[PDB]
Amino acid sequence: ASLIYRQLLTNSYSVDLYDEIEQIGSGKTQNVTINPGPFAQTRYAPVNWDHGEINDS
Amino acid sequence: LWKEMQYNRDIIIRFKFGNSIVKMGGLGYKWSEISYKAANYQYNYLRDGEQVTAHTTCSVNGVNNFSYNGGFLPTDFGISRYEVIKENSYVYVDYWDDSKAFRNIVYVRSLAANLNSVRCTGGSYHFSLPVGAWPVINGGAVSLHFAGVTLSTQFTDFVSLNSLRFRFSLTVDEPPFSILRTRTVNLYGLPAANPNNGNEYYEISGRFSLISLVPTNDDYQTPIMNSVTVRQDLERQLTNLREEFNSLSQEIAMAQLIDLALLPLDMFSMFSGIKSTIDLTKSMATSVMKKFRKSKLATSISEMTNSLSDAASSANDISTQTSTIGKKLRLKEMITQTEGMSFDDISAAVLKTKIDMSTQIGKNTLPDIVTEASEKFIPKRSYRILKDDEVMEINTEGKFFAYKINTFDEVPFDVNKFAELVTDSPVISAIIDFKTLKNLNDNYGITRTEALNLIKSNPNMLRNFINQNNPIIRNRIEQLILQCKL
Repeated sequence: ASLIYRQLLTNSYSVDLYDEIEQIGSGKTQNVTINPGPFAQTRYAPVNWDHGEINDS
Repeated sequence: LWKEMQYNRDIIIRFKFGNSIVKMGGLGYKWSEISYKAANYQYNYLRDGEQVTAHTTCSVNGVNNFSYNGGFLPTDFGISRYEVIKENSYVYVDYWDDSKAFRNIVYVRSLAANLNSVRCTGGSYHFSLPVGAWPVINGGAVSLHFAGVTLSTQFTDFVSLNSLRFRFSLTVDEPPFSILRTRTVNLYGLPAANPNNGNEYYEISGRFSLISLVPTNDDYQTPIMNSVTVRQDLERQLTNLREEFNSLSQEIAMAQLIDLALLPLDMFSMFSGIKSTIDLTKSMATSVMKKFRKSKLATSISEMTNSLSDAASSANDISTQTSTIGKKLRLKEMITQTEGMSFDDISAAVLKTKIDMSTQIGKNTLPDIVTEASEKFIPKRSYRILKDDEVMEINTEGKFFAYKINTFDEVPFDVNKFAELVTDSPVISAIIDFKTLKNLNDNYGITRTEALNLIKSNPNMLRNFINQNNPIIRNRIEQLILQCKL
């Protein structure tokens, strides 16, 4: 059971290796592509307000 | 020969995000990509009584790609892939300034900072709609929290500026990002539309430490403006550091080396305590292993085991067989744990006493040294097997003896009877080989107990004879130390 202390001290180099893991995995580019769901969006339209038809003569 | 110099400074880091936009065709309703882009920034600030000029560069990673697309109709609103930053995304801020510290940033022993967090909030973007109600991007915020400083470099137009890179984490904040006048509300996160909110600069303040390793060949005379950059540094010649390491054996001691050799040396015990830079203290151990794997000795281990496995299913005359099994015994010594004094113990002791009194100066070079010594140290060595008080001893050069334990007089050798026992009975490294042992017994007549101990290569008896100042053992171990010449 004392072997755990020896293993930790011996394998401590994996700490620096893990530091490299994380601090270059952050450097590497990742992009979680959140979707649009199966249900699709849509806006009304380009709508502009104006005065209606005028009865000229 | 390499002196620590602390350069800790309190700095103010000003930076701004970079925004790139690409329009999609039609009449001007859609958009193709809204994304973060690398952004430079210049400024000046007063600190410690002088105006220091600083140059920063912000970049983003881990970015999400939300979307929104009103359909294939040629006027319906949408943004095909509009980004945001949230939990996953990081932001780097490379920082540089004209102060003296950044000239001495080539070699570093340690480097870490303490910066105060900040809250970045998104601006208001009015998407360029030609007609109608005006869509409104607004809201969204994150918080930059510092996590870790590293080295980096701006590839600036005029030169490449060595610099410090600050990796800030993120934390989404209260204002729910929305696409108002549109179908996206109560998101959270900082989108790429207007990350700066019109602010001239986002600001951080903190203190960063640094321990540079400016060189020194004389105590009184320490430099400024480290200018031995890797343009000014070049590969030290292989034969040159071979000669240096060979010269280093001028000084090694006799008994202290054995005292060191009687330690269990592991990865941490050896490779710690090396006056090295940060970039090499990070992965020195793995660097050593990578070139240790491909060494001639290591591939010989691999060939031995693979040849035995293939054999498992395949089914001066004496000098050649003795030499081949001597190489095999050397391989077995390296792979297994022998209970003797184990020549590779002495090899590792010499290796540690050599490398401890050196320095890493921008190149690791423990690869090509550790792995090279592992194969070259003690070229001609000797092993022995005791049985029935008739110990058979073998030399890697091919020589062979077989002599009694109670009295050291040799006997005719028995090839193929030594080979049956060398496979299973434990091999004993012969650091006190037969010739020196015979000299010792003849001159300093020894007893049965210490005879057996020296045959077994017992550290207790070996150190007893060394501390007796026995000339025979002293000289023998001195030659042992002297073959360690790479």
